[PDB]
Amino acid sequence: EKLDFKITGGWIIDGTGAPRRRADLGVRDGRIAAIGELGAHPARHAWDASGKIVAPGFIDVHGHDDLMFVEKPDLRWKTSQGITTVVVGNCGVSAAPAPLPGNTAAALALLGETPLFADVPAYFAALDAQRPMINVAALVGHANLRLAAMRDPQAAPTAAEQQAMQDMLQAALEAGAVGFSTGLAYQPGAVAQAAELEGLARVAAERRRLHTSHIRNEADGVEAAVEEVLAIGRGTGCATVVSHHKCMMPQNWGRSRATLANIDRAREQGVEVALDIYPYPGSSTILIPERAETIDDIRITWSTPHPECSGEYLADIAARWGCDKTTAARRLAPAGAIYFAMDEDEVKRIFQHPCCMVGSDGLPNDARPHPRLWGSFTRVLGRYVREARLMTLEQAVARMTALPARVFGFAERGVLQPGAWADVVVFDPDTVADRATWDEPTLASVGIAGVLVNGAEVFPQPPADGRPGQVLRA
Ligand SMILES: CP(=O)(O)N[C@H](CCC(=O)O)C(=O)O
Ligand SMILES: [Zn+2]
Ligand SMILES: [Zn+2]
Repeated sequence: EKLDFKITGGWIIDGTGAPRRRADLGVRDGRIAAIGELGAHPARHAWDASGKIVAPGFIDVHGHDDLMFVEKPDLRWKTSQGITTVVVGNCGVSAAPAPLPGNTAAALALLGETPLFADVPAYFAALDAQRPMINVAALVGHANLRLAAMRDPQAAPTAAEQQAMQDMLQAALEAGAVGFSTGLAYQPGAVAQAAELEGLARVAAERRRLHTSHIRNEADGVEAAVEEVLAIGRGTGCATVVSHHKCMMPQNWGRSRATLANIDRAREQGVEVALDIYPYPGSSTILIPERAETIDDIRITWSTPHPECSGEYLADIAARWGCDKTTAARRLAPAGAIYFAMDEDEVKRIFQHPCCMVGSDGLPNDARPHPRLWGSFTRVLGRYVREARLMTLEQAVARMTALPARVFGFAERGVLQPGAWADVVVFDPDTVADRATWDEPTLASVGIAGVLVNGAEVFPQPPADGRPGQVLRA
């Protein structure tokens, strides 16, 4: 039978870590039909990958694009960097379930202004009706759970409220969620104690689902914070992921030696533990006034009362207004910012850990976003692999494909093998690179030649109508 698509003349890096090999790839009915010599095989569509690498589409394990499938459906910031699948609902905040009327959280604003969904089934129904550009897997946020179950989300939960959150989690998992996420460094999640988190972890563990976590503190208390979530995994057996692992502030640079060692002790004991990073020494989230006097070069990404301040340094704003930086930050609220507080050499060492995946952590709603939104994966390929030689291209591709699929349980994805879904990316290994900078954070990558999602082209030319992305129901 005629192939729907064929990619010939290139070198395949299938995600297994095996050395690249010269071979063609054929696609039929959304899946990889064959791999080998297809030069003379008839195909409806054909791509010449001569001089390029043909690999599995990249899986962004740390997305916050929950509401973008309806707000900004193009998802060009993903496809332009080779991403074919994204895991949303991270750091305790997700599209569903909806908070109780009146209950809110600063971190939720980062997802966008679209009213949140009632529950996971409602969210997935919306995605089924308006198919996403790329595949979407979803985690349920602990913040959402607390905001949906507690009339006072700043209190300790009653036995009934704890059970309510567990029941909501169970429902979400039955609906297809891949697990739940926590944002322990943010309200209301920070209020949670071990019993509350372990209770939710037991529900996920029972169904072989995940607990991805933005730990309690990533600065002075980073080691204890890692220990806290590892203790949960150890005691419940729940597969765990340490989100955007890092060490903030000069006095904490180098502590990854200790945190990674603890992570190793945990996985040696049988607990499934992984982590992810974005390739930059600056973080980005809501503007936190308490940081105004401890971190220099805080750059505003957005501000509701002062939208003219996006892209400006807090110090320059405060100087102009004639007030101290803390006062200026309070006047900018609600707002978001970028914090340059990590050691890039350490970021690289963390990425080298065998269980580290790539998570862009892009904030698509930001007026002047952190460039990781558009350049994370290509920065890894161009700067971490080609420029720094932190690992081979074959190893890096595995971290972006097969590893994520294994950690999140995505059957028939993350690898180029017959029968698997045809999520494919074709790129030039010598030119692939990010172009997004701190000043111009939305510049598209170079070196990405084409991207297929379930066998359909999404890059460089997006589909005219219905998009190829699928909801990855666990
Ligand atoms: C929305 P988020 O929780 O994924 N952003 C974190 C903030 C880390 C920090 O500065 O506390 C980051 O950029 O790593
Ligand atoms: Zn986070
Ligand atoms: Zn996040």
